[PDB]
Amino acid sequence: RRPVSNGNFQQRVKAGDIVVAPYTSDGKITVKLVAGQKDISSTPDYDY
Amino acid sequence: TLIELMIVVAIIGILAAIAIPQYQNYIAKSQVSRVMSETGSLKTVIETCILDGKTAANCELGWTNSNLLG
Repeated sequence: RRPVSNGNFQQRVKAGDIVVAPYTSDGKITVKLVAGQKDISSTPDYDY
Repeated sequence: TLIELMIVVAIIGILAAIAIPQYQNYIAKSQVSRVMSETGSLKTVIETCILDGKTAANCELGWTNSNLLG
């Protein structure tokens, strides 16, 4: 995160100041790599 | 005359009261022997499949819809 400590926020509120802050929440990034079941051959054949 | 009709009625009573042999046994023997051939004819395909090595679902039967529930 990048939380910005804004000093006496209440004081500047009394001053009537609009306030912004470059902020980040606790984000996350996940990568899953998933192997693939891939057919290649067959021979014993049966019907039912 | 009156005596003639009593003779006639007595004959009808005696005739229609004839003892009934148990026909129920003969039908069962016919039914059992008929199923005997129906089930016994499947021995050929069953024996061949077993010796061939096929599985239970791999053996095809020539069994058709039949009465007496097989």
